[PDB]
Amino acid sequence: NSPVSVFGLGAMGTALATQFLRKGHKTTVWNRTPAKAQPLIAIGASHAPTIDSAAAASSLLIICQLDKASVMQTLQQAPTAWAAKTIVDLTNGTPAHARETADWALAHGARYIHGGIMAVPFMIGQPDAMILYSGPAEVFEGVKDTLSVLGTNTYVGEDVGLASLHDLALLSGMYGLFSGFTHAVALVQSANIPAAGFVATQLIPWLTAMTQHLNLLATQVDEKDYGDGGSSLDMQAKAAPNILEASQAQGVSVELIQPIFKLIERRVEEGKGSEGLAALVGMIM
Amino acid sequence: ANSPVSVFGLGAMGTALATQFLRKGHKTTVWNRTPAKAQPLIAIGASHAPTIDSAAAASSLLIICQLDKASVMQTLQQAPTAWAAKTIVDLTNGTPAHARETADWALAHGARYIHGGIMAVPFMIGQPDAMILYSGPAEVFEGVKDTLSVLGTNTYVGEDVGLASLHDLALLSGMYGLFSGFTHAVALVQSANIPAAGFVATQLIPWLTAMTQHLNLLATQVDEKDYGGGSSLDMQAKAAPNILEASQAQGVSVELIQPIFKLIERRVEEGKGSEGLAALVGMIM
Ligand SMILES: NC(=O)[C@H]1C=CCN([C@@H]2O[C@H](COP(=O)(O)OP(=O)(O)OC[C@H]3O[C@@H](n4cnc5c(N)ncnc54)[C@H](OP(=O)(O)O)[C@@H]3O)[C@@H](O)[C@H]2O)C1
Repeated sequence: NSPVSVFGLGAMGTALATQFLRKGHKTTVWNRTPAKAQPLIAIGASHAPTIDSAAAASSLLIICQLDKASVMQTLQQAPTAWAAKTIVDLTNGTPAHARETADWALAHGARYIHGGIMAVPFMIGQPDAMILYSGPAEVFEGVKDTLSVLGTNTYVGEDVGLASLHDLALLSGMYGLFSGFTHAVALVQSANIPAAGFVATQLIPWLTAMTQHLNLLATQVDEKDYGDGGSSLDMQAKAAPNILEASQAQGVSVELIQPIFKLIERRVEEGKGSEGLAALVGMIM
Repeated sequence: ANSPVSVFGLGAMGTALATQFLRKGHKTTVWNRTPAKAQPLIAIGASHAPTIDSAAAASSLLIICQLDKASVMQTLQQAPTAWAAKTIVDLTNGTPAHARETADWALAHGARYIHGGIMAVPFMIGQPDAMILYSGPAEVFEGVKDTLSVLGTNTYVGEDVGLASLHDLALLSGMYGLFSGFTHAVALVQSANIPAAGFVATQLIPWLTAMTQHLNLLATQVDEKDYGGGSSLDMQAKAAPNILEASQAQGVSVELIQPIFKLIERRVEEGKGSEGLAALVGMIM
């Protein structure tokens, strides 16, 4: 099957190479440090001794390194190696990082798309694994069938920085969820209530219900029509002080939840207490 | 001809409660400070009480769903002889202390008293995924739980009359985390003119659903006071600058998510970067 090369053999790059081998692709691997190659040599990979050698083995080149700086250090070490190849860069970073990297690649005669892996290394290979892609549509089309070995492809558009924007937005969502878990569990723990049962039987079911409610809020964001949905900001601005006061009586810091309470209060002070929660998005933009 | 009930407060939530009692065949008497809000309920079979006194005299099970504890006290103190030998079920949002203060007054005026927390928005009332928490004397709860089971799934959480409110405010803080995450993520995609609806339905919800299951493992680690490799705080502390920098380039404020990033960084500086997210709970206690 179609050869592939993988540059960077940390946790995610190891899993990517492993899955290409499992599906029968001739897989060439490279890493700054040689030791991380050995688990992949053990299951049939070729270890390339140089960046040049890895680039010559395949026309599809996958880069999965620490950061954009490291990607640039790899590219600049063999600047004639990239011509007429397709580079698929799965290295985490900002939208700007992806645009800057694409500029260099184009100037050196390569084709370039950026991807964001929304998945833990163990999930690689499963349909559960969402991988976002951005950059020129024709470049993606030319390699998507091979890339579909790693997970479910989701192309998100032409601007090569979009996959990173989507990735970082999803991670922001997760950091909010974790903020809520932390505050809720601290409050019950302050009254010597075990965390396990509370989370399994009360917090997860409640978060599941409100996670579905997010589709209503998203519709209201698009329509710029911030109806209350039966839960007005005026009413919420009376429950939030109670959450703060009980937290303080229990000795629990309010640092993780006070920001959104100040937003809710600001909207009431603008005269729009009869709206609902979809109004907050525009306030931080 | 089912067991009579009285409902005090006909805002969005109180309207839904009264509606459900009528739908299930109960003689339902209703009262509101602003009397016009009774008319949609008279239209579906309710009796409108002209006074607090008359609403209290119509039933033995008396439900109050107004705004805050101050409002409940204003209602109680207007007819101090009306409450004797009744069961008051107070579903009005407040702190644990508010529930204890209210119960003291009720007991002194010859009433029985339970406090509850409605974990549902109005349209959810009557469906299986509506959870209502209850606390106070177990025999008082026993006397009315079958009637109350019309609103949702009863969850008794103990005898201290303040416990339902502690549980309620903890679950609400969980939800405000989730909503902080939605708000930041949708602002990021909206800053690049991406519709909220498709992103939320096909990318954000499935991601949040996966990460929600991970919360069981974190809760176990909280109980065992044993945190963690896994996803070490050290790695998380590498995603955060990418999210902050991309937010700044897009003109999106970081006020909703910066707190958790600062907590994480404090734990790394204590020498415990190899621990996991469950360590955060103890830090805010
Ligand atoms: N909606 C949701 O998503 C629910 C989520 C879980 C439960 N949650 C709680 O349940 C109650 C009622 O909420 P609702 O949305 O109905 O509030 P409003 O629509 O603003 O109605 C407030 C009511 O409180 C009364 N209220 C307000 N102040 C008073 C006083 N002082 N005395 C008596 N009654 C009072 C007011 O009477 P009014 O219509 O303004 O005349 C209304 O009947 C409140 O404590 C909420 O925190 C709500």
